[PDB]
Amino acid sequence: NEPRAAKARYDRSSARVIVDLENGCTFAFPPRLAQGLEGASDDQLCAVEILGQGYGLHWETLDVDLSLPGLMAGIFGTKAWMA
Amino acid sequence: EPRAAKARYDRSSARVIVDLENGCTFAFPPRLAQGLEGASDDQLCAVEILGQGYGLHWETLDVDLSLPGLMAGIFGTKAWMAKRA
Repeated sequence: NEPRAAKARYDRSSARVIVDLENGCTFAFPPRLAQGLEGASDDQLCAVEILGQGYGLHWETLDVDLSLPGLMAGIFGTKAWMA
Repeated sequence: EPRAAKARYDRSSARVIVDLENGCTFAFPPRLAQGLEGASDDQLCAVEILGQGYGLHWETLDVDLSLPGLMAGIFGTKAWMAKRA
């Protein structure tokens, strides 16, 4: 019953992480709104992978894991962080 | 919460692109939504934002969709989804 990431990439042109959902929808976010991705280089941002069934966005080397539902709910970090 | 700042139909990709007020972007193919299955490109362009900004509205067609619902993967009433055998 949930949207699930089929593909994920970092678009350098638009400076966005574009997630293609499995139901035909798309979600994009500027990575420097997300806790963990601050000061990540373009090269580092490209490493994005899909994990969970398809509910998590993962960066192995950076050791960052973002909740796709959280991101789409508007949650990009901890209360403390979102300030 | 996320809220629609701008909404438009992109004929090229046949999607409704929604610019969220928090900086993100959500795109959904509107013909998968209840009440828009048969609308024309022309008709789809009439999209408007209503509610503080949680609803997409089409005046003439008299269709109202929920942004959070659409982002949750909900495109219509369960009764409607079921009427697709």
